[PDB]
Parts: sequence; C-alpha cells; structure tokens
Amino acid sequence: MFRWLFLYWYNSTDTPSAIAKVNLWSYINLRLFKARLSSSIAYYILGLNNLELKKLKIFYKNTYFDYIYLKSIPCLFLIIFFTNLYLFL
Amino acid sequence: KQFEERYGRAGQINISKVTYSTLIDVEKAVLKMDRLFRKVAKFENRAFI
Amino acid sequence: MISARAVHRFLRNPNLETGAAFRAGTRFDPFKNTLTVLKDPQNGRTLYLIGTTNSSTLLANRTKDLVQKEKPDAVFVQTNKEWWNLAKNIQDVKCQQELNRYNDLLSQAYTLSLDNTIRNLVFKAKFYSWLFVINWFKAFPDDFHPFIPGLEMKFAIEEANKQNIPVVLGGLEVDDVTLSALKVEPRLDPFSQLYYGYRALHNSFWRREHFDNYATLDVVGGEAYAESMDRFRTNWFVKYFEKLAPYQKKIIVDQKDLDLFYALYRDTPGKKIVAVVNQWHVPGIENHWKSATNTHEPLKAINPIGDMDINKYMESQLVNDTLRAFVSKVGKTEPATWKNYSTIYHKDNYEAERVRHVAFVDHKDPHMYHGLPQDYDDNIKPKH
Amino acid sequence: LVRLRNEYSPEMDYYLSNFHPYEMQEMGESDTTVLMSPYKYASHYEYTQ
Amino acid sequence: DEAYLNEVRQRYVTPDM
Amino acid sequence: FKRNLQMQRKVHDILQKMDRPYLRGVPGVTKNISAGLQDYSAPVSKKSQ
Amino acid sequence: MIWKYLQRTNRGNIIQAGLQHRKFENLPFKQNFDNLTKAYDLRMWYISNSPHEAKNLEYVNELEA
Amino acid sequence: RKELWRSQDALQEEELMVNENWYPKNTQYNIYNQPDFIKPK
Amino acid sequence: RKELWRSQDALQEEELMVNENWYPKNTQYNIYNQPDFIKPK
Amino acid sequence: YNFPEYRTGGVQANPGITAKRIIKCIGERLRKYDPARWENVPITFKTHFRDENGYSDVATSIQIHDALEREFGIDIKDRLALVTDVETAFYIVMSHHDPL
Amino acid sequence: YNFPEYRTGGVQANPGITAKRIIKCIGERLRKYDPARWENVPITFKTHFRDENGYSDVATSIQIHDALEREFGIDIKDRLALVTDVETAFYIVMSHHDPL
Amino acid sequence: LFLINNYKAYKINTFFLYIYIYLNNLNIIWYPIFKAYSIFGYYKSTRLNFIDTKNENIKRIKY
Repeated sequence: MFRWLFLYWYNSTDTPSAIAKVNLWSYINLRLFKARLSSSIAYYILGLNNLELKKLKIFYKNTYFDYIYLKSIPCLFLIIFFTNLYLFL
Repeated sequence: KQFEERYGRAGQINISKVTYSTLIDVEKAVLKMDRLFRKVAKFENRAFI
Repeated sequence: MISARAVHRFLRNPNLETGAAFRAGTRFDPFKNTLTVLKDPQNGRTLYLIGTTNSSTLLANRTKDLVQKEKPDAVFVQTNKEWWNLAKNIQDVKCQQELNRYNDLLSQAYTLSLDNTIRNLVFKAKFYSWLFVINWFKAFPDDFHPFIPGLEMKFAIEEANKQNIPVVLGGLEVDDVTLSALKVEPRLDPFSQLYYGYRALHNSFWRREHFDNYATLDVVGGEAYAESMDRFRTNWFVKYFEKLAPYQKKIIVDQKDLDLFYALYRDTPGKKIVAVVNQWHVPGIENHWKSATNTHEPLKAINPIGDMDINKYMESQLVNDTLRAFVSKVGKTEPATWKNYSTIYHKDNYEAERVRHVAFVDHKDPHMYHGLPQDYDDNIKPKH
Repeated sequence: LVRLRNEYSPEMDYYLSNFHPYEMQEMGESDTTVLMSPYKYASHYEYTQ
Repeated sequence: DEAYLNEVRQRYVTPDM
Repeated sequence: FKRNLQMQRKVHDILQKMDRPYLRGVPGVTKNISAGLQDYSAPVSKKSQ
Repeated sequence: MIWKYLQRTNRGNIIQAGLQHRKFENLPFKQNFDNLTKAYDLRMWYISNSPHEAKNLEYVNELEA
Repeated sequence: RKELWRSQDALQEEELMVNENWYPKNTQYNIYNQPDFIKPK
Repeated sequence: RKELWRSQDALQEEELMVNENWYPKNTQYNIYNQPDFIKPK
Repeated sequence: YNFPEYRTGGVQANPGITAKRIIKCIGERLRKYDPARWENVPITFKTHFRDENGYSDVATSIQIHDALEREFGIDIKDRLALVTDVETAFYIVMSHHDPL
Repeated sequence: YNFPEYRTGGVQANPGITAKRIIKCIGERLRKYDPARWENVPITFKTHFRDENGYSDVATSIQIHDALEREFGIDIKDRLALVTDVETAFYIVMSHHDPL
Repeated sequence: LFLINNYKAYKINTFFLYIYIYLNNLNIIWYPIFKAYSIFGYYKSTRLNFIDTKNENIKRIKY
C-alpha cells in the first residue's frame, strides 16, 4: 500500500526476480493497484536542502446540505428584499 | 513482525469513536451471520452430507 | 511600563504542519481549562479564578469541592441579587439539566432599570433588536447558555454561605453598568448588525473554524462542550464577537474584564479569593492580574530566524557548486542549469530563460569566473 | 535502445518504473459487447454483471 | 564549530555496498 | 557497480574536506545564529515516521 | 428561538450513522436475498472503513462469494 | 546609475537587520517576547 | 472613577519623560544632536 | 551619503537578511489584513499560513503575494505557486532574478 | 494595568515633565504646520516663536494654542494671551486648574 | 408519551406496528459493483487514510 511513487520505487522487494525465485504471482499484488495518489494538489518547491512537497488543498468535498442551506439564507433574503423593493419602486 | 519489533509502528490511526464502535459491531454481526449461514447450509445439505 | 503580552490568541501551533492524527493540541483537558491560580506576592494574596460556561454538572461539582476544601476568605460570584434570590428559592436540584429546565425563570433576572421616556423607549427598541440579531448570530442551544448562570454559581454561593464568608456579586454579563455603557455608544442597529455579522467571516479560515466549533456543539451536548472549551477556543469566541460587533465587544469583554480586575484586586477582603466568573473574562482578568503583580511567566526571546537553518542552505549551495565544478571538469563542459534542484516556477525547462549565474562588470573583475568550472583547480579546490 | 530479455534479472527490474501497469479491465471475458451511449464510448470500458 | 563540522562530515559517508 | 562505488568514494572525500567559507560569515546572515537552531512550536503528539 | 430549530443542525445529520441493530437480531433461518444482502453490505462497509488489512482481504473474498 | 538604486531607508534597514537580535519592533503586542520591547502606540 | 482617567499610553509617556536624557525621537532630522538618534523614516 | 552596492544579486548573497525582510513584510501585511488572528502570533521562518488540516486560504496567500511584490519589487506569478508558508516565500523570492 | 494616580494637580507637581510635554507637542505641531522652518530647529524651553524684531505671528500661535488644547485637554482663551514662546505656554498650562 | 406507552401492550396497536415494520424491511435492495475492478479495486480505492500508517511507508534509508 503506497501513496507516493518515490516511496513505492525506493526499496521494492516484490520484484519479479524474487517472486520468480518463489514462483507465486498472487492477483492481489498487481502493480495496477499498488500505488495511487491522494487526488489533492501536491507540487514541489525547492526547500533548504532538497525538493519540498507542498500540498494545495482548497475546499472540502464532504459538505452536507444543511451547510449549503444555512449559507444561502442571506442570499435568499436579499433576493426577497430586492424583488419587493422593485415592486414598491 | 521482526521489522515492526525493530522499528515500531509507523504511527497512530486517526479514527472516530463512532466508527471504532461500528467496526466492532460489524465484525460481530458478520460472525453471527456466518454462524447462521453455516447452520442453514448444514440443514439444507443434510440429505447429502 | 506597558506589558504588551498576548491576551486573546486562538491560533495554536502555526509552526507544525499539523493534520492527519498529528493535531495542533488537545482541547478537552477538563478541570484545567477552567481553574487558574494567581498570586500577589506583594500582599501575599491567592486568587482561584474559575471560568464557567454555566452548563456542566462536573465543573459545578468540582467548584463546590474547591470552595469546600480551600476555605477562601472571599468568594466573588458573577451574578446579581435577583438571580441569587431566584436560585436560592430553587432547591433539591443537583444536575445542570434540572436547572436548565428553569432557564426562563433564571433569565427573568435580566432586569433593566430604564426609564419610560421617549429616548429610553427608542434605546430599548434598538437594544432588543440588536440582542435578537446577536443571538441569531450566536446561535446557542438550550443546554449551552454561557450567559445564564447555573449550578456552578449556585454551589459557590451556597458553600460560601455555609462557611460564613462574604460573597461579592459582580452582576451578570449585561448589568446596569454595561447597559449604561451601551447607551453611551450609539452604534446599536439591527440592520447594520445583520450586515456586519454576515461579513465577519471574511476568509475561509474563520468560516472553517466557525463550522467545526458549532459542529462540535451540535454533536456533543452543552455539558460535553463546556468541558472541551479551552483558552484557544475561548479566545476564538471573543475574537468572533469582536468581528461581529467590535464596539459591543469592547464594551462587554474588555471593559468588563478591567472592571472585574478592579473588583478582584482592590474591592475585596483578600488573602484568599475564589472568583467564579464567566469563561471569556478569564484571559483579560488573568493578564491584568499578572501585569499588576508582575507574576508573568519568564520571557523566552524569539528570534525570527531562530528556526531557520541557514547552515543547511549554505551547505547545499556549496555542495552543489562543488558538484557542478567536478562534473563540468570531468565532462570538459559547463553546467547547464545552475539550479540545484529542478522545479517548475521559472519554466526554464521549456522556455528560453536560463538560470545561469555569471555576473561581472569588466574584464578585470575577480568574480568573473565564479559559478564556472574555471574557478576550481584540478583538485576541485574552491579558489583559483 | 534497451533490448529487454525474457528473464527475471535485476537488470530488467531496474526498468520496472518505465511502464504503465497493465489495465485489467479488458482481461478475461466480457458479458457486454459495447456501450450504446455516444457520450461514454471508446473511453469507458464495458460494465460487467 | 567543531560539532557542526563533525555532523556535516558525517553527512557524506559512502556505505560499504 | 565497482567503478561507480569508487567514484562515489572520491566525491564524498572531496565533499568532506572542502573548505566551508559560510562558517566564517556573520551569524544570522550566512550562518545559524549564535544561540543555535530553535523550535518555537509546541507539539502535542509524536510525529509520524 | 428560531435559530434553535432553524440554524442549530441536528446531531444525526453530522456524525456517521451507527449500525441498526434491530435489523440483525431476528433473522430468518434462510440464505435468502435479504440475509445475503445484509452480509454483503456489512462486509462492504467494513472494508470501506477499516484500517485492518487481514480482515479486509478475508471480507473481499467473502464479498466475491 | 550603474549601481542599482537603493533608498537610504532600505540601506539603513539592511544595516539594522545585520544585527543578530533584530526584531520588527513595530508590533502592537510583544509577540517575540523581547525583553526590550516598548509598546509603540 | 474617583481617580481621574489617564490613558496607558500617557502614563508610559510620563514614565519615559521621567528620564533625564529624554528627547522626542520622532523628528525627521537630528535636531537635538543626540548621539543615539536613528532616522525613523 | 551611503552609496548602494555595485554588485548585483545581493538578495541571494544574504539568505538571513532576505528571510528577515520576508518575515517583516509578511508580518506587517498579515497583521494589517487579519488583525484578529495574526496580531498575537510571532511569525518566524517555520510559520505556515494554512489550517490545522493543511487547507490553504487563497485570500491570505494573495495578500502575502502583494506584500512580497511591494517589498522586493518583483512580480510573483500567482498561478504557478501559492505562498502558504515563509519557506515558500523564501523560495519564490530567492528564485526571482530581479529582487531588490 | 497601571492605575492612574488619585491625587489631582499632577501637572503642577512635575514642572519638568509638564515642560517636556509642552515642548513635545509644540514641536510636533510646528513641524507639521510649518515644516520648512521648524524641521531643523530644536525646540527648548527658551525657544520663542517671534520674528528677530519681536513681532509675533498670530497663525503660528493659534496653531500652538490648538496643540496645547489637544495635548492637555484645556481650553486656552486666545483673546487673553498669545503663546509666543515655550515660557508663555508653560505659564498658561500651569495656570489652568484642569490640565491632564 | 404517557398515552403512547399506555397503548403499547394492545394487540391491535402492536399489529399495526408489526405491519409497519414488515413493510419497512420488505424491500431490501442490493447494489453491486459493475466495474471490472470489482471488489478488490474498490477496496484499494478506500485505503488513502491508512496508507501512511504502514511499515512500507516508514522512513527507512538504505545508507
């Protein structure tokens, strides 16, 4: 179970050489599933000695409807006020 | 096992107590349903076992 | 003269890169977020400042035990005579839920001794509208009422009466003094308050903080949320109040903190005081007490670059310069990048802007060959 | 030009990071011929029952 | 400093591969 | 492998004995401050490995 | 007043739902669609929320069955 | 001119920053816990 | 209050003025010829 | 009169002074823009401007970009990197070839 | 917290501190109002604000009156005396019964 | 609440509640995974929060 490619490929002991020395190629060890990134932006800057990994995470994705509804009340009241103001004037 | 003994754990797992309790409950429910399925299979296959 | 220590700081560990089981701190820490011990060595006085949110039974029992065993020479409770009468007429109540059942009756203690004149009626209308708006923005449930005193104050007063020690009532959050102070400031307006309160969370940070704070209040009850309110959360709440209404925050928090400090420092019997005040006055009272009695924790000077490892940067630069010179001499060429490690901010990988570092002003400039392999000897020696 | 050999030498394992992992979606036998949706066609693989 | 010199010199040690 | 190991030994020997002019510079400008390296954070738990 | 039941979000809408224990107590003595679906859902939820890989792989095999 | 221009204020500020004990000194609170801090307001 | 109000800034300023070597320190030029004058701009 | 130095690239020649300038300008900008949050927090080289969960605020970082542009006379490409800590600001400033 | 002193009349009890406050406020006001003239001139207790022939300027003195009113919280009667030197300002300030 | 408790042991009320419960659990629906990855691919998709707590991700330098 790997998240980063530099950790994935650093010291891998499940290489075909060893697995052929045992000759047992399990399906759960497919390299298609071994590594997968975090789906959050992660770029590289230059630190003091080497590359530094900086993650850019902007907004959450687990918002529920109650947050959306409570954050919309001022907008709805502004719409009501503007429409009634247009009607009166 | 030897590697974990020499170097210890990578770190602690950030979990919720609700999810912890629910994982334990799910394991117990899975064991209970496996036992029920075993009994049902034994009764169904009685004429062949 | 002025000791400009930090008073209301809610940002905890901004130098850690926290997250994913590596938290910035623990917020539960019960029995310690609430009680503070302060000393006045000049007069040999001891103060036990208890900041209550008036919502937890556990903290009420701890305060009762503290008053029982400490035996102070004075108890300073942040209530008034009307509330004390109402609460002393209430008996056989030992849990905070039962007292929460009387929340309206205890809220009757908020009595304003105002006139019936036209100006006072206009002020009453404005103040009630502003209170309604600020309670809409505060949004606390029934079981969490930090401004309606509960079992902690009642137990403190009863245990003070049992020991026959004087009790000093400091008044509720909105008392006659603060009511007159709000009368002086004409900045009360429900509509402007709504507009400014829907603009308080001007960046994502505050918004997020807001969410999780109230999120916890929605999951854990008032009793479980009173225990998990530490100094950082209290300071965040006072700053949120400041963003909602800076003038009323100045009147209700800062000025009342100064008044409570005055009362606790001078208008008290002394030599042992147990002061059960509201939760968010503890930072200001503690800061004022420490500044007046000079009992501040020792200063540990913070150099802005104290945590900067300049040696790491300079060693990396030197190592990469030596490596560039060595590789250029081996290959009989010159460096291609002069950037130690390749990152895409300059777009020099695919554009025409090089990162070559060769600067000199004339043909006699000694620093002409700095950065080039000609600067090094065949032994890769830095000079000549 | 690296001429790969039919062996399990450590030299071959050195080039293990220069290949996309082989997709398993088209492996085996498919119980759906082709998606008739024009929006998701030639890009998505067929679902399986 | 001698301690810093010791540390930085320990940074460049070729392992007995 | 052998030649690269020899070359790496040569390079590391070069890097160990090289002069470091930044150790004679002004503290806090081209060198760590005279106090040393400080940590101004207040950790609450062990950092993960 | 209005904010208590208009702005104060309910607890259930925030935290993760717990297991409904009523639906696993009295099960019919059959390997029917209901019981098989309950087992499949239990194991899928477990592997979706469990840091334990051995039990997760056991549940993966049982989920395929 | 041939030398890139630097304002006298900037040169003085760099000269002050050469010192190891430099801190901004213009903050409202004593955030760096400096023993020689005088509140500027 | 019974004590006439003095702002903390005013009290600090008087405390500073108690010193004999006090000078404004906010001038643009070194008009008092003080050896420890740093131009504030 | 103090004659400015002829040799260019002095920002890269004094990493400590560059970090001090970055810290000063960032601190002033953050205390002006968000006084309720940064007026009590000392800003050092390891101080970051993200949440406790690593989520960054674009408004604060753009304020920091403006402060760095005005302090060093540079044009920070906001679409390429976002300054979320003093280390990132140091990297951006020292990477630019015309800081002063 | 530094408690203000109970005893009144502290301005008259510290002639040196009163003169220092007068000098500071007058200097600031004169450098703001007339920078081309007073930005180089040190203002001490014997400094006067008249011409070399003893002729006084009403505008400068009214500026000084405003500065003294704002500094000490007093109301200087401009029609009774004109502040043309630091000594006159000292006399006016110490004569008032409510300076603070 | 007192009235509801009082009419809890009545057979007719219990029959209505039993019909309600039976209709509630009548329709149990199974949602399969119809992608070729199937169970193991989905399981590997749900490992993000726990990858960093594993021995192969511990900092372990060869030299």
